[PDB]
Amino acid sequence: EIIDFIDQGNTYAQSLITKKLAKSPLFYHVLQNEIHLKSGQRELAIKKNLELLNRYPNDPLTIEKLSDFFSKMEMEKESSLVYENAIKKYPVSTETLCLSWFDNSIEKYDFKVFNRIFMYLNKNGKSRLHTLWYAFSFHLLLQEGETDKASLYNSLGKKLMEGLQPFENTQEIYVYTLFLSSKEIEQVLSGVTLPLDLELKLLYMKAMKENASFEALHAYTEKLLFKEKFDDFDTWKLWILSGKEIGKSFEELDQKLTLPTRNISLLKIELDILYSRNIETSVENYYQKFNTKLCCYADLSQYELPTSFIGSLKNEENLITVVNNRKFVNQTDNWDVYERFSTKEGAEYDSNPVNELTLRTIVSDLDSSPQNTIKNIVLLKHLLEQDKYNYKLKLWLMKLYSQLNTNDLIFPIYNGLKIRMTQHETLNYYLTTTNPSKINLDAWVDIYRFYLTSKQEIKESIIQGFDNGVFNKLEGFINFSKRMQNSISLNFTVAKILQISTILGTDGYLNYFIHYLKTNEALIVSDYTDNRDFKSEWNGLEKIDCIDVPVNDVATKLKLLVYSIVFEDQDASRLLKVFNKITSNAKFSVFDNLLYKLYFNLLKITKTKLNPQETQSLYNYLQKNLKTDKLKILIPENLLSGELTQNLTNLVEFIKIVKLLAKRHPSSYMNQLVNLVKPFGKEFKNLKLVQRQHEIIDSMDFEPPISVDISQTKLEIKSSIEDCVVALLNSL
Amino acid sequence: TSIKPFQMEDLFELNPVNLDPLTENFNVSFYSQYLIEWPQLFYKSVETPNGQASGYMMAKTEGQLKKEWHTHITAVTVLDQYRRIGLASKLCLELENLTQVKDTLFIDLFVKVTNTLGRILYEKLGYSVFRRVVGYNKIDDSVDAFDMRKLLP
Ligand SMILES: CC(C)(COP(=O)(O)OP(=O)(O)OC[C@H]1O[C@@H](n2cnc3c(N)ncnc32)[C@H](O)[C@@H]1OP(=O)(O)O)[C@@H](O)C(=O)NCCC(=O)NCCS
Repeated sequence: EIIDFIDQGNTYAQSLITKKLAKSPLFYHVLQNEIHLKSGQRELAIKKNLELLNRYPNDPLTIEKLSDFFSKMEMEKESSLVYENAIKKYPVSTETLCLSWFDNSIEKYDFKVFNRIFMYLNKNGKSRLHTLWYAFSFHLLLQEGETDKASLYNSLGKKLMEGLQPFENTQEIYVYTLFLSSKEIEQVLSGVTLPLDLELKLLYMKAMKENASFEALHAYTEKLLFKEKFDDFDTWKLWILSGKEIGKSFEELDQKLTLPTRNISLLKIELDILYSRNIETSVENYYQKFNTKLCCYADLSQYELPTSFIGSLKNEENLITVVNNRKFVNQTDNWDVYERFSTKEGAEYDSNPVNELTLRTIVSDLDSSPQNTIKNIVLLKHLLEQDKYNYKLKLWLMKLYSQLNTNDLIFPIYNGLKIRMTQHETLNYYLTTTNPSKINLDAWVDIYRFYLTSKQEIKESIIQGFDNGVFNKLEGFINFSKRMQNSISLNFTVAKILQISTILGTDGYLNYFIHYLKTNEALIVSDYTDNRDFKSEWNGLEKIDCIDVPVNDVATKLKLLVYSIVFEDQDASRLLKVFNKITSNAKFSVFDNLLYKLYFNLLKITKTKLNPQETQSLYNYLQKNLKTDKLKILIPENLLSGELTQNLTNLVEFIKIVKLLAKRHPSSYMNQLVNLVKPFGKEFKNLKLVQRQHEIIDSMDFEPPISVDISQTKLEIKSSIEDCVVALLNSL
Repeated sequence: TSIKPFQMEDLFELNPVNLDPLTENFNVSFYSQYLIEWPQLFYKSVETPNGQASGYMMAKTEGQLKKEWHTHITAVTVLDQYRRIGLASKLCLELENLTQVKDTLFIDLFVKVTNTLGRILYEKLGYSVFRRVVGYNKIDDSVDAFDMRKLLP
């Protein structure tokens, strides 16, 4: 196997090592030989691997590689037939073969394969567990939408589960319900002698409601609420619903609502609505009990509040009472309340409720002008001095910084929030504008190691969840894995590592991530999933059109194509076609449209075979536009806008790639492009982008709404702009 | 509040809770382990009107001498908007309704010795300090803790 790892890493000693090893021999080495051919040329390799398939390999490693090879060539027929032929030929190894098949198949969420594996495993299987697998896999398939197979899939799963009666636990019962109507679910769950879990209780109540079984549901919910201390709002609503349906009076229901709990106080509103009565008194009663609670507004504002209740906006001592009242009247001018409660009090790790009001005031004031952004940066930092763990203020502070060339200053906030593991997948994008430093590069690699860790942990979770019976949770493990496999946050992480690696001269990381791209081309070219969190900084606020972190999802894909093409050794034309289709529909700024046209012409000239006239046309466009007089359009008219360092960072990376290709593919026209980029650093420095930004900042006047020091922030922002911009200019 | 079973994909929508500075965000494997081994003891609170998670409970059962079992609370947290209305107390009390928990002898938990807040919370729920224990990212785990117990019927 050691010789095989050298072959993978590549490339001439590989064919010799296999020529020697195979000359000693057996099917494995021939599979290797024909992979090495595929690494040289492929039409032979498929014929040769097809030749191997028919010899019925009978060895697990050789089967795995074959099925891997055929799947790599979009030959799903053959990738499955290797295992099926082995199971057919050697049915005593059915379990072992099927589990290897399954463990290797998980990454590729082909529920037809899962169900096919489970079919073989259940035929040569004396296993209740395996029957459950097979049955559950029919539900998985049903979640894909070949509606013409749906009736069959549902009938096969139902009948497999019926074969396992009597049921031994709530997981098996759950699986059965996946193939049942609402009518059947009620009938089944009403006869279960085992105690139901929460999952099945909720399913039982939903079924009764759908069947209009309002006697059975009123009785059932009443049991949960009045005898089993559940105290569940959704269950309370079903209880009053079914109560009315079976003819109970309003008074009959309300007389049982004696405890002044939160859920019952809200329910009284829900009960007025249900009986076409007036909302007012029960809204007032909830407010009197809960106005000192931060929940009050969110609980009431979901109803249509009478204008009389809101009219009590006249003239308080309890801070949270004031917070709710200011929310009810949607008042955005709240510094007066801040001045009365600026001091953090209570538990040290609690946020100060005043900053629910101040954040609303700050968000309403945001107008995207750089003076307004800097002013509100000063206010956020000031609030965070006393309210040190308020995450919403922290997230917004990063968003504001993301509007400027202060790329230095976001990572300390992100890391002070102790983002780790899955939070990187959802919050990553806050680091979009961070500067290409070595410390940031190492942080990004650390983020990538989370991705490596999560990939292996969720795979094992899926294996253990199947081995244990936990069908209640399995679909969520599988979907979690799927959503993580090719997310925009993962690909941004790789794109960002590559960019900083090439801007700095650090080739240590570059070779690992180039190898990821060539390994996962099919994903790089596919559509990415999006699990980013654009909501948490709005929790308890109404989301409005405000400033955004400046993500660019199409550029992320194109960056990965760029690197994939640069390091393509056989045929780049397929990747350039994807590149050109994407740029044709890309939705870019003027500069980004030019950048990726420049990239496209650069890669076509260096990585494809062109006649001399095609070469000259593509190269002439690079020659005319690799000039500061053309590239100045990367400079925004608002010099303080973060787009300046974003575009400049991309220009620097593009020039590094020009130089890389000039080495790997020397030509007179590449040496001329290397020559053309030489004066960029001098020419961009002479534009004095730092000084002009410092002058605009010093000319800005500030009338902050509270007592703050602007000075310390102006200096930190000017120094950060300088450090980040000068690092880029010296890198041209 | 309503209570719902926790599912893995809830992890993607938990930042309002898990960005709290005392609320750890664990590895995928740790969350999934609780869902695999004690799936009923990992549930979430949810609020009207959008079904947003207002908090969650992660608990487990654990065997000793293993002729004698107990339940253990590993994590309770409540979103800031829904604090001081007994939601944490409700999540802890709901354990006592689960038959898997009722079949154990007691519920225990660890509170840091400096967390006078948490001790009182659990004391109000019927827990009492049983024993001080040694300790050894967001929380310094080297700080001593109180194991607190509540005997079950
Ligand atoms: C500790 C925490 C989970 C409590 O949640 P909650 O839903 O607000 O609490 P409850 O309404 O059920 O309150 C119960 C009690 O603990 C205490 N308490 C809870 N939060 C309080 C705070 N910030 N300050 C002073 N006392 C408080 C009380 O003395 C009290 O009872 P009361 O009803 O007579 O006021 C919470 O505020 C938070 O940090 N969530 C997750 C992180 C963490 O610190 N972990 C777990 C607990 S040790």
